[PDB]
Amino acid sequence: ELLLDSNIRLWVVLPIVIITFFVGMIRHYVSILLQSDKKLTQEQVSDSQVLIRSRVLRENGKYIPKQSFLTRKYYFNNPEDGFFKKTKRDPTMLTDMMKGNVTNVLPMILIGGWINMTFSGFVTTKVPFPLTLRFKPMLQQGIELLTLDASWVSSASWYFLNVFGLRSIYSLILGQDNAADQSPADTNKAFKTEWEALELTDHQWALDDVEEELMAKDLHFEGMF
Amino acid sequence: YEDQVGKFDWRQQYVGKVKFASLEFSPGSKKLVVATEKNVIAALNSRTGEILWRHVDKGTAEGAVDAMLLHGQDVITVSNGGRIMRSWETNIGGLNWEITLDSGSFQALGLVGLQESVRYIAVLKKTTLALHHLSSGHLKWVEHLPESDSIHYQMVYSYGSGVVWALGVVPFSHVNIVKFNVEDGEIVQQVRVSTPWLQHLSGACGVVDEAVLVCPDPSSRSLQTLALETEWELRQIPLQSLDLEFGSGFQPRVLPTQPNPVDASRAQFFLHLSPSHYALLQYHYGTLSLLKNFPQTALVSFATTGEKTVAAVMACRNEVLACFNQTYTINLYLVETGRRLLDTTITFSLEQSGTRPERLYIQVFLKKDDSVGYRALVQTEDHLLLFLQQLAGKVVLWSREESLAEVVCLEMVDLPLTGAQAELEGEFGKKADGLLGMFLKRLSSQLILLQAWTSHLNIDTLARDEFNLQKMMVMVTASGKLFGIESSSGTILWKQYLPNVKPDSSFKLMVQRTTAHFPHPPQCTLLVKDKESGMSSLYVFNPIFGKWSQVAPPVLKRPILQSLLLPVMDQDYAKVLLLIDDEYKVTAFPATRNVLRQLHELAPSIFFYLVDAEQGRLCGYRLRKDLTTELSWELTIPPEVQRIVKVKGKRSSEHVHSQGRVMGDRSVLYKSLNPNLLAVVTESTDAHHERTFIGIFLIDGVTGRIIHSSVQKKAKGPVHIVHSENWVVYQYWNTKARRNEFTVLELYEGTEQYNATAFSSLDRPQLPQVLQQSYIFPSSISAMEATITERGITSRHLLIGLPSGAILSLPKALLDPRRPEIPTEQSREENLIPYSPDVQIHAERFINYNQTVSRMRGIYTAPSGLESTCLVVAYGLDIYQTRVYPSKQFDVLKDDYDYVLISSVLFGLVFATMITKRLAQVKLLNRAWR
Ligand SMILES: CCCCCCCC/C=C\CCCCCCCC(=O)OC[C@H](COP(=O)(O)OCC[N+](C)(C)C)OC(=O)CCCCCCC/C=C\CCCCCCCC
Ligand SMILES: *[C@@H]1O[C@H](CO)[C@@H](O[C@@H]2O[C@H](CO)[C@@H](O)[C@H](O)[C@H]2NC(C)=O)[C@H](O)[C@H]1NC(C)=O
Ligand SMILES: *[C@@H]1O[C@H](CO)[C@@H](O)[C@H](O)[C@H]1NC(C)=O
Repeated sequence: ELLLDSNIRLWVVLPIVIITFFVGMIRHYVSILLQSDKKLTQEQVSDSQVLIRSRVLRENGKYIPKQSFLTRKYYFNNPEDGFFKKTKRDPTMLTDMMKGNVTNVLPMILIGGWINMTFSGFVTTKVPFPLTLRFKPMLQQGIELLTLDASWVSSASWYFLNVFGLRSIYSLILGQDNAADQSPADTNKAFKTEWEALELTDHQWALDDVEEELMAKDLHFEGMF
Repeated sequence: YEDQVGKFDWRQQYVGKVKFASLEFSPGSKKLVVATEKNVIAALNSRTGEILWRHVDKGTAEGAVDAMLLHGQDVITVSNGGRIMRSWETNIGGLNWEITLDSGSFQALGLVGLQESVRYIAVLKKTTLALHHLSSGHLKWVEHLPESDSIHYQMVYSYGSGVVWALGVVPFSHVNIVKFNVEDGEIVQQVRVSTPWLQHLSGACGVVDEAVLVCPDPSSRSLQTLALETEWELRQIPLQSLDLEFGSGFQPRVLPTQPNPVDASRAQFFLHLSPSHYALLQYHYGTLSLLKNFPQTALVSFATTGEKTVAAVMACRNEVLACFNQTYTINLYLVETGRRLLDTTITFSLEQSGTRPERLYIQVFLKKDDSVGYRALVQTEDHLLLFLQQLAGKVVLWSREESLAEVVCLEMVDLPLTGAQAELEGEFGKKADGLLGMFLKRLSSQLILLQAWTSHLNIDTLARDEFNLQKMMVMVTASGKLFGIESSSGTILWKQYLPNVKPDSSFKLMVQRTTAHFPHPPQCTLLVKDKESGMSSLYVFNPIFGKWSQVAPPVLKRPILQSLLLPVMDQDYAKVLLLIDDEYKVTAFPATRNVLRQLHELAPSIFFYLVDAEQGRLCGYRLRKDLTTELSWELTIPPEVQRIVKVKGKRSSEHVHSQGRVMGDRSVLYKSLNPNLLAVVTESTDAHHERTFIGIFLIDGVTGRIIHSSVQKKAKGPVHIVHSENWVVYQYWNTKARRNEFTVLELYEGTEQYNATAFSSLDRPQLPQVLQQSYIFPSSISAMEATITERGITSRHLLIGLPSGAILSLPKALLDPRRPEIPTEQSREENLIPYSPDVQIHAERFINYNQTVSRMRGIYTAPSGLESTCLVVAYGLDIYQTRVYPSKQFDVLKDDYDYVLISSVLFGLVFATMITKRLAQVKLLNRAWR
């Protein structure tokens, strides 16, 4: 094998892991700090909630009798009722959203570049599987060796492996669906597509056969205590 | 380089055995001027023994110092058999005048005076005499002494009388004396006397008092005398009247003095009757008197403080020949009266055994109380300089080991395992059947280590470094001296002497057992062979402590020819060593029952090759079951047109990482790794500048097949060849264009390897193809050896040894023979530099910065630990040690690591994480409550 310097472990192996871990935590906390809810006026939230009600009705109107459902239909999509017909209406926001989208990966690549400069010229760890020789130019940046086994990796790619393999740990400790990783706008068209979709939808009163499917088996009663 | 001077490298400056010395100097000048057998003229600091200015010369006999004299502040030297005479300014450290002389063998050098001051030099050659000015060296006058075609002149005398005395002899016949005059040079006078018993003048005769010639005659046990001012016939005085006698089968000597050339010699003088015997005799107008007899005294010396002469006499405390405990006392005796000085006795002890002092030069001065205070430079028999000062404390001032000037062979032996790591090799290997025992011993070791850690709240303690970067060098010196030098600090740890070793003997040092076998001591074997007799002997010693091992080496009755270090090991992990005698029998060592069985079962796979350069023959012998050799193969390079000069084979202790090399094209080209490949390089016996040639044969070591038979035309030696894993590189001189040239031979097989499981020299029917390319090196060369790493991962570099003293680190990748003359897409894919016939010697590549190693003799490269550092020992006149990083030290933390930045970012970013967590919690709570 290779008699690697022990001091490479205490200052190039562990610090990379610590930096990656706490930079991920920093990124997640900065992401939650930056997020601010955009101000919404009454009309937009009102129409969003209205289409929410329409979609949930389309989903589970089976538990509602037929006359109530077709009255819903009359109210939603019918000339005479009027609803769904008489219901319609470098920039800072683009720069802000582009910067927010950029800040999810670019800080990782900048940290990688800084690590590649700072820790250039080492052999940090041996990747325990035989990587291909054609992968040499990116795993072993800063090394002039030629016959060195491809399984030996410099600092930058070791940090990259660390940042790829630590997202699951982030989900483990930080919380479910954390933001530390590496990876309606228009209502008129929404109104029209809801119109067409709920026109295409049908009715099936799920209570037409509940009694017969209930009469078949006795009612569970144990555990009353 | 990298401007880390003195962190790892160390250089020692060594002059040779001190042939001629000069101590007479001003008391405040504190200088010694010494010219050695290594052609070196140097100045040593009196106080501490260090080089002030050193001027090396040609290694051959064409620059050998033949006679030194000192006058005032400049030292005058003669070199190349009287061909050149130089004057060196001792203060500045440079020449004052260099004058060439005419032909004729130099015989004697002396000074002359006009009336009160010395101003000219009288130099005498076998056929003439010459006078030269001190100021500029301009020739004053040259006179051909009469009849000199038959006589041999041996001495020259002059003093304030303004005349020149010349003396010549013919062995066992008459002798002649000539009087010249300094003003003109014409022959003022000439006399002849009959000396039938005389043999030679310089060794035996002398001249004392007022030019009175004194030849000691052992035939009649007397002192023949000639009052050279007026007497024309020799007179005789027996020593019986003075109670003195000569030895048997020995040549007595006579030692006069001359405090300054202008004044006449002191009347008193020494007479060396017999070895370990001296007398002080005072001649006074036709009669002589014994002043003091010194029995059992080895060496005597003379000095002058300006007005009185002082004699130093050397003898041990009590004779036991030999001496009781190598404790020698030197005593001061006045020359005016043979009375011992008071409180001037010095006493010292030579560390070694069997070594006795050979040369003694003393320097005197006046103390505060007008007492003669003296210091003595004594050179022992084993080329060791001791400076002894009168005051009792530190009786030796500076002990200099000049013997290391000429080192023949050295090897690097790893240091013993440290105490903190010794137990890691003892607990292992138990292989207990039950897991409970293994757990018990593992936990016991864990508690031991925990206790050792919690407790943390010189050859005696020598220990291996963590990187194994600090070894100890066992050095062999043609003076027959063994040294152990720690490779990190350069200090000396143990010294040993081999009695009766001739200067021309051939050595061979082999590391039979290293230090990785802690229950067993490390053991090395040195194989010496006297050239004149032919008998060879084996000395086995521990390379760490230096004491001879109790394992008695076998007595090699017959002369031996070659030796082998078989990788097979005995039960005590000692590598088997084989010797082939003159009757072509084989002697093993340690040659135990187990070794004999092991090498008898493996007998047919051991081959010797002997290269007799005198007859131009190469022979290769098998190894039969019963330890006998048979003529397996034989080749003859005819000596009438070619003489073999180098037989460099590849080093046995190296490994090759990449068997093949990537050619691009998604294909691989396989190297021809033949481990039995000789690289015999021969010169053309025709020395003409236009017809000379240099041949190189890549002869196989087993089957005798000539893989390659290149012959370079129009070239002349010397040739310096390195043979490595695959390639060979031999530098040579090109007479047609007058420029040093390299020539790289790379051996390549086909696109597919013939056999991968094993390599056999009997199963290689495909001759490997050879790739050649010749480059221009813009300077000369003195020593080459490739840098070797343990696993061969690190790139290969050639350590070119220039005459200037630097050590160029030429990358082997530059010397690739596949560098195309016209770049193509294949070359760009492989990143091959276009072929450039010129190789640069850019000063930024030197592995040493200004520690030049004058007259470099060899470069030893040791694998060391790690993978990027190779230990380098350049040995020659100076000896220099360093480390080389051919791959910029890829596996070690950089010296310029920003600890104060990494720690700062860590502990200023953990706090940042805490602060931003608090901020996130506060913002989340505020957003929830709004
Ligand atoms: C040798 C290599 C092994 C690597 C170790 C990783 C695996 C070891 C894991 C877990 C063992 C700890 C068991 C303690 C119980 C914790 C969980 C629990 O039921 O208790 C509840 C509380 C609070 O619940 P929560 O919201 O915080 O959990 C997140 C909620 N969920 C999971 C839905 C997202 O738990 C708490 O006390 C808060 C603490 C939560 C657990 C902290 C452990 C994570 C810390 C470090 C992991 C790796 C970092 C360093 C490694 C670098 C090497 C590359
Ligand atoms: C050989 O080179 C070394 C390193 O450049 C020289 O040592 C320097 O000497 C000067 C003169 O006093 C100091 O100012 C420097 O600090 C020294 N360098 C270091 C790294 O300490 C050395 O003098 C040179 N040898 C000769 C004979 O010139
Ligand atoms: C012999 O000389 C050595 C010098 O190293 C000294 O140590 C030792 O005591 C001496 N022995 C005797 C008996 O004088």
